[PDB]
Order: sequence, then C-alpha cells, then structure tokens
Amino acid sequence: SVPSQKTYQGSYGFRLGFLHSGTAKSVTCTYSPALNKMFCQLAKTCPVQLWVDSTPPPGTRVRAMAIYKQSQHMTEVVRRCPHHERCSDSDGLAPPQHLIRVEGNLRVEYLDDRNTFRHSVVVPYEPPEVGSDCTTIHYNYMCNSSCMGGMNRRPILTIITLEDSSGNLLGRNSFEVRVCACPGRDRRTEEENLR
Amino acid sequence: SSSVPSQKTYQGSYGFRLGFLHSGTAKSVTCTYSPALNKMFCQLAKTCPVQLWVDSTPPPGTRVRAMAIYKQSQHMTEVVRRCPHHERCSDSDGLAPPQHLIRVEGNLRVEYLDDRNTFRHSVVVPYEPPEVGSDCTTIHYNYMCNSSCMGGMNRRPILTIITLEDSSGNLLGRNSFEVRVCACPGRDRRTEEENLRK
Amino acid sequence: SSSVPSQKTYQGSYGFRLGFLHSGTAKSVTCTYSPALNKMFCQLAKTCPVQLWVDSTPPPGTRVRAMAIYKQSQHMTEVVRRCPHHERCSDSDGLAPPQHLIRVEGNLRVEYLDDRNTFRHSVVVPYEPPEVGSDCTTIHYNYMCNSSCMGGMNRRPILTIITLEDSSGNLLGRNSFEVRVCACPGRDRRTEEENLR
Amino acid sequence: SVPSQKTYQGSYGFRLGFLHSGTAKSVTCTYSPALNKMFCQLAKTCPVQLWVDSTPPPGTRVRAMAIYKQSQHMTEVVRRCPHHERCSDSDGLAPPQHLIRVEGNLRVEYLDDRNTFRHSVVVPYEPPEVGSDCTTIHYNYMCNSSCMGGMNRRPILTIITLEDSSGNLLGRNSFEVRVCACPGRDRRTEEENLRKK
DNA sequence: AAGGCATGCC
DNA sequence: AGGCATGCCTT
DNA sequence: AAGGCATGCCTT
DNA sequence: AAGGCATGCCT
Ligand SMILES: [Zn+2]
Ligand SMILES: [Zn+2]
Ligand SMILES: [Zn+2]
Ligand SMILES: [Zn+2]
Repeated sequence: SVPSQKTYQGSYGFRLGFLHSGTAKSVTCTYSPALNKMFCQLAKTCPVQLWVDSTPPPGTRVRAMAIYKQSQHMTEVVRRCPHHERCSDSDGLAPPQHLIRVEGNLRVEYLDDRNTFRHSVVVPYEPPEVGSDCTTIHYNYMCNSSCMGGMNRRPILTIITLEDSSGNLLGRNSFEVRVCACPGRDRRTEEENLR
Repeated sequence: SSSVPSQKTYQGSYGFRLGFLHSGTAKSVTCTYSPALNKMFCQLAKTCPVQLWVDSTPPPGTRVRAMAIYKQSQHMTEVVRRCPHHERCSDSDGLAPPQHLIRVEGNLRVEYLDDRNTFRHSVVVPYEPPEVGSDCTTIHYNYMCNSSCMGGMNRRPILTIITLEDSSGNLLGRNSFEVRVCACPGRDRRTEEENLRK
Repeated sequence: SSSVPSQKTYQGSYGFRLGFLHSGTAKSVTCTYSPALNKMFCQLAKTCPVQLWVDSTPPPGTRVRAMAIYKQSQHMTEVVRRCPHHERCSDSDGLAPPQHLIRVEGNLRVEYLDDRNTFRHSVVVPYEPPEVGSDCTTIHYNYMCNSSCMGGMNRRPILTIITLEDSSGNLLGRNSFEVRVCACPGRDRRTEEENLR
Repeated sequence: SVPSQKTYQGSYGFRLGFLHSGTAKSVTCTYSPALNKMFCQLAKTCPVQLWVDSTPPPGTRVRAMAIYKQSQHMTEVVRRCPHHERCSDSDGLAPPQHLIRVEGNLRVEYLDDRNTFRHSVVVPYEPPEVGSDCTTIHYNYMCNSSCMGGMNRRPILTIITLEDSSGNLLGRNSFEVRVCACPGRDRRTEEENLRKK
C-alpha cells in the first residue's frame, strides 16, 4: 500500500509553517511556496513549524514519513542509500537506515513498520514556548535526493501526521523535499522550470 | 556511551533538594547561579558551592554523586570529559584523575569513578549532616574545563546531576542544574537571562 | 587492512611490456589511453583492451594477474573495492564476485582471488602467446565502479598493476598504469593532458 | 641553542616573495610588507616564493622552521597543541605534532631534531618552471596562533633556509606568522596599530 | 564572502 | 570592566 | 557525439 | 557568497 497524503486540518486546525530564508546558492534549508517544496542540505537542520488553532490534548504525537511522490514509485519504501546507511553518522538515537531524523528531542521515537516496512519518526506534541505562536521541529534528511541506490534523483514528499497517543489520525499535512548540496540554486532552477 | 541517565528531579523520602548562594552578576565573579535558568555560571577551577537540603537525615553510608552530561540530546550519549590540553596540565589536587571534569574540593573522603559499562565519570562524597546551626550541607565543586574548550565540551552545554545514593548505589534522590564554565560568568549570566526575554 | 604490493616495473627475463590501442578522445569514447599520463580513461563496464608484449615466451602455466591499488600514500593500505551500491547491483557476469572492481571478459578460465592475508582483490587468467602474425596478447578488462563512486574509490586515483607469474604464483614480470573510470573518458583525458602541459 | 633568524641572501641571491592578496576579512593567506608578517588560516595553502640570482647545485634543499619570536619563549620548541595533534587531519606524510607542512610535494621530508627536538620540513630545491622566475612552495600551518597548549597567542617566525645536501647554510630568510580565523581583518588591525594619531 | 556575535582576556 | 582579541556560525 | 544540463564540492 | 569546476547523464 501507500500512506495517505491528503491534507487534513482537523479539529485543531493543524497547518505547517516554514522559514522564508531566500535563495542564496548554498542556504542550509529554504522553502518554495510556488512548489510547496523544501530544499535542504544532507544532515543539516530543517525547521518545520506546527501551527494549530486550538491546543491538542496531552499525549498527542507528531509523525513524519517520506514517500516517493511519482505514482510509479509510490509503493517503494524510501530509505537511505547503501553508502550512507553505512556511514559513521549516528546521533546515538536514530536507526542508520532512516532518511528522516528529528534532532534536539530526547523523546524521539523511530518506527520500522512491521507490515509496510516503512520508516517514520515520531515526537510528542508540545505547545509553543511562551510568546511563540508555533511549535518548531528540527528535521534532518540523511541522504541527498541524488543518492544512487537510495532516492536516486526521485522526488519525495514528507507527510506530517498529528496523532493521538494510540496513533489515531488528528491532522495531516505534507510538502515535497529535495535534499541537495545547493538548495538556493536548485530552488531557483525548479521554479524557473515551472514557467 | 549507549545510554543516558535520568535528569528527573526526585526529592525522595528525605525531601532532597539543592540550594545555591546568591552571588553577583559582576562581569567575572567566580561563581554565580541563575534561578531563572537554573544554571550555574563559573570560572574554570573556581569554587562552586552547592548546598544539599534534606527534611530528614539519610542513614550512614549514604553518598552524594555528581555527574556531567551534555544537555543537547544529539550529544547526550557522549561522555563529558576534559579536553586534551587540560587533561595534560599538571593541576592535580592530589586525588582527582586528570580526565575528570568535576572535582570536589576540601573533602578527604572524595572518590572518583569510571563506570565500566557507561564509561561515565562521577565524583562522590559521603553525605554529611549540616553542621551545628546550619540548615544544609555545602559541597565545594570545581569544573576543570571551560564549556568552550576545544576537543572537549567544545561549546556544548552540560548539566550536572546530583544524586543521593545508598551504599550499594541505589537512588535516594536527584536534582540537576545546567552549567556554563566560562571566562565572564556575570556577563554571560546576564546575556542569557536577557535572551529569555526576547 | 594491509600493506601495499610493489608497483615497480619489472620487465624480467621475458621482456614483459604492456601496450594499448591508440584510441579516440571524443567526449564519451568507451576506453582511451594517454601515453603522456600512462593513464587509461574508461567507462564503467566497458571493454578495456590491454596488450601483453614479451620479447621471449614464458613457460606453460604462466598466469596474468591484475590488481588495483590507490595511487596516494595516505590511501595505499586501503583495499580498492566496489562502492556499496555497485556491489549490490545486479550486474554479475556470472563469474566475478560482486565486490571486485576489475573483471576479465571473454575468458572462461578466469579466476578471481580474495587474498586471505592482504584482503586485496585480483583477477587472473592463463597467459596465452599471440596467435599467428599477431605481436601481442590482448586481455579485455572491465572496471565496475567509476573513480568517483562515493563509498568506493571516492574520487581517489588508482593504479592497475599487471603481473606475469608462474604456475606457482612466483613473480615473472610486472607493469602498471593509472586508471580513471568515468562517464566521459575523452573529455576527461583532454582535460587532464591539457592540465599537464 | 636557538636557531639563527638573521636574513642573508648568500651566494645565490636567495630571497622570498609573497603573494599580495589584499585584506578582505577572510582572505586565505595575505602578507604585510610593513610588518614582514604573513597572516593565514589553519591548514590552508600559504604560497611562498623562492627567488635566486643564480641556480644552486642539485642536492640543494629548502628547510622551514618555526621559532617563538619573543625572547622569553625562544628556547621553547614550537609545536601543535594537544587537540590538533590528535585530530584526523593527516596528509599521510606529516607527523601529527608538526606545525608546518608542505602540500603538493611528494619529495617532502620532515625532521625531528635529535639535539634541539625542533621540527622542520624540507624539500629539494627545484629551479623555476620554464617561463617563470621563482619557485613556489605551498606551506600549511596546522594550529592557530591562539591555540591553547600550543602557540597560546605567542607570535612566531618562520625561518626558511637554503641548504646544501650536508645541511650547510647557503641562504636564510624569515618572516613573522599569525595563523588566525580572519587574516584580512587581523592584518588591517595590526597595520592600523603602527600609526600614531 | 562578509555580517554577526560568542567567548577569552584586560 | 567596556574594549578589545580572536574564534566560528551561516550565507 | 558535441552540446547542454544535473548536481556535488571547493574557493574566497 | 557566487563563481567556478568536477563529473554524472541526456538529447
Ligand atoms: Zn545517500
Ligand atoms: Zn579544557
Ligand atoms: Zn560504484
Ligand atoms: Zn592547535
């Protein structure tokens, strides 16, 4: 099967927010509204903001999961490539083969789905700090979109799911991702190609 | 290391908690504690008084352990140790091994431990009742690298976890505080408290 | 792993030299040799003819071994092998182990060695004297990763070392050449020669 | 004792030239004529030019050595700090303890002096490439001047000696070095400090 | 690149 | 100690 | 197949 | 930082 990518704001009015960081050639992470697509560097901080209109009950969780965007690849599990899965870059919390990690959260939980084989990463939902209007999660993507024998130049979507403590769905959003060496340059290229 | 210790405050059955002197915020005061951040700012090798408060005295053989861990989860599995320079300095107090970040000063019964499973350093003294007239037990800690030390803490913040333990080493109580070991404790304290309010 | 095998040229008693076809320099020529660099430029999995020239014929049972090594000293002790991706590729020729960078095509008497003491890989075939009117023996090698493969040669130059050896594995002669396995052998040879002068 | 730092051109007219790289904040390497001082980043290329009026014999060598500049530190051997000594920054040729390396010269040699324990790096002298008038060596400095447990904010000199094959001196030149994060910034600051208001 | 600031030292 | 010495971040 | 582009990385 | 270049892939 294929996990749903249907936007669902749900009862908490759950939306995603991004930092608008421009298009300098090698900016670490930038987001393109035209494309609803994140462009980021391998292993670097990728902030994603969680915006809600009302606070979810305690025990709420936030899951991220990658799937290939193109229909002919959707059934293939998105994983790190054979080279990077073997690299010495463990943070001591994440599985070597998971593409998406969360950094900065000791309560992070990774899953290898026993039936789908799909990887995901889950953290508990915490409301914004005082004064803040949104909750920021810092993701890292641990292969380039180009990785031979991994994503192998295929676009992926990251699906962000808000879940109750047992995994029932409360909210869903998604964005496309390109992990590459030069996010600003590649953001500009894809955008210009869209004209 | 492959695991991390708890930082969960645990008063336990003796009502265990920590107390800190009120100190300056003068640029380079040798040790100053921020209640807003629950964070100690201090200079390398300078006295850090930490007060132990209990509601009733624990049994003889009770011990007090201090251990350092990285605050950031992405570094938390890594053992906090001295940098290559300071490890090789000739600054022993007579008992402390050269690789240990935290020393206790002024106590003959101090012991330094390397965990053989976790590899983690800690320093442990026997627990003493507060002196006659006093309400708490003051221990004098030192930190033997700056937070900035290259090849050591390397600008990564740490927490010090203080545990009350029985003689076999089971937990009686736990508290913790962040530490920055820096050149200008008063300056840095204020900078960080200012940042809170932004 | 282990120490570096000698790369010293040793023509020996049989006058052992190598020779290479005088190929193209068009962008993506499958295989081209630069006399100036003593360097082959070739594509992944494409035929790389290598000529054996001896002044005098080696005895029955002589064998021809090739083995790759990193050119550079910091890299010399590391075994040249295929990157994790290509090693797990379904590209067997039926005979070569999947980790081996260097294959021989067209030769059912090929053997592949995983050296138990050095961990180094090599591929060896029986020596055959030239046929009739031919002045050399040609072996067709294939290189199964690009020089650039991350997790493998990772942009680090290699040498291939061809040894002539007796039926017992004793050295008879030795030659070597540098290799770059890349997408566009012609372009990259031009570039590299250009940069030399 | 302390090695001599006194400049002399000697019989080959031996002198150093530097590149004039300007003072942008983060320029890799830049040189101050007014200070006879090179400002450079840790581990980056520092080009140093050898100029001679006549060609010394082959077997002629060019050695580089750091000493502390201040008279009270002079007798202390200049070395990397414990942290950088330990880092994984090896080129496979240089000893981990040596501040000064030569990059891009496979003939480099390092010395630990048996009497003084001072470090040095030496390369054969080679004549200018045809159509050029000087020989360039690429030095790397492998600690910052500010490195705690190494130079610890003490200025140093590099002494470049032209030597015959016995190590007899043919020519000497020296210059101050500051290894720092922002050479351009720091050269500016230091030259501004030469001024009277 | 080159603004911004962290952090040692005076 | 405000002012500087000097490192490292990201872009 | 030369020309153009995709895309990682180094330089300053 | 954008420029430049290494180096795979394509039309
Ligand atoms: Zn990868
Ligand atoms: Zn230290
Ligand atoms: Zn490969
Ligand atoms: Zn250093």
